[PDB]
Amino acid sequence: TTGATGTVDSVIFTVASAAGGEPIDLNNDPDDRVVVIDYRDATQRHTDVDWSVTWLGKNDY
Amino acid sequence: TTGATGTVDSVIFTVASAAGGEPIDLNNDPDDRVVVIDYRDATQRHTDVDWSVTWLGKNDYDTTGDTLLEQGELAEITVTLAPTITLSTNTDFIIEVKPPAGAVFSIQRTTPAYIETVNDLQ
Amino acid sequence: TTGATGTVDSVIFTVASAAGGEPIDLNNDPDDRVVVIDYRDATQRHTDVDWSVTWLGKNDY
Amino acid sequence: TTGATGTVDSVIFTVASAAGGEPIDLNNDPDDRVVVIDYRDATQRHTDVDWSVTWLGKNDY
Amino acid sequence: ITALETAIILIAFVVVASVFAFTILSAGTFSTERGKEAVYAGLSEVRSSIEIKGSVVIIGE
Repeated sequence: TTGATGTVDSVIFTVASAAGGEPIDLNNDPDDRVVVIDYRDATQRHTDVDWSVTWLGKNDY
Repeated sequence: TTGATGTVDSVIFTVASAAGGEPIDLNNDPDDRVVVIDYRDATQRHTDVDWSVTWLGKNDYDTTGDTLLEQGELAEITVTLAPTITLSTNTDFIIEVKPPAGAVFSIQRTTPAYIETVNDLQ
Repeated sequence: TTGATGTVDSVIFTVASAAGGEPIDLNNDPDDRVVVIDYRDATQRHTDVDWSVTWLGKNDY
Repeated sequence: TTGATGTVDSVIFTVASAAGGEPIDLNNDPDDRVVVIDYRDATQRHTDVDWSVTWLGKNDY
Repeated sequence: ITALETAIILIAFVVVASVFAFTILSAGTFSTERGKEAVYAGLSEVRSSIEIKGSVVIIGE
């Protein structure tokens, strides 16, 4: 929703492996997650929210 | 309670296993716990306070009964301080955790000058 | 008695069994003790002072 | 005195704790001080001179 | 018979190594925490500056 009283729908960002390369698992199934994402604020707090993954460029997925 | 004369309700933090993992029991029953948690500041001292645990991500607790902490699991711990222990702004406190085996660690922080509903202690 | 001229009242510490796991006795009755505790600083010395035990967590006491 | 004359050797300066934050004592008792202040000059030298402290703002003192 | 003698000696070295290892683990955890505090503390005051806006005004009774 747009305007001075708008509302946020989603937050998007990208990730990549670091220098000392070592694979990490990005499975997003709610029962096989090993990466946990939390949300915080000055009023609320929610843990283990749900998220999606899209692969860009070269991949083996 | 919020304001310049606020009052802390609970303290939350998460734990996980270390390198060369070996399971640790996280049962929180008052008669079978093997992990003891203490509270201290410059005015009072309480031992063996009560806590609850919540499992996040991949766990085997929800399926059968498991309470061991092993690879890939992540646990959240909540210590309640609401009615009995009084804590307010501008104070230093210590939470001490004593596992049955391994390392004993502490948590020293400082309550901010104005308490809100959710506060962060970087 | 708090202050710059204070006075200590008690000393507290916790113990636990080490590797090997052979049990030891922690009775504190003044006539059945097998654990003895002493105090010395630089001007006095007292032997076999009195102490009390409190059990934390799982126990059979 | 003014003009070309003496100085009340009353240099004032203020101090505060650093980033680490661990405190240190500041009692100016001549028999109990642990902070030592020296005066030096091209002509004379005086050591362990005495001083006084005044607390400002919010203090536990 | 060196056989059953050696068992008693061997246990002694193991347990003393165990208690030493326990102390190192606990000691290392404390030091890491303190180093963490210093960095977070340091970033704080560097950011905390303020400044003046506008001209200064005096009022005469």
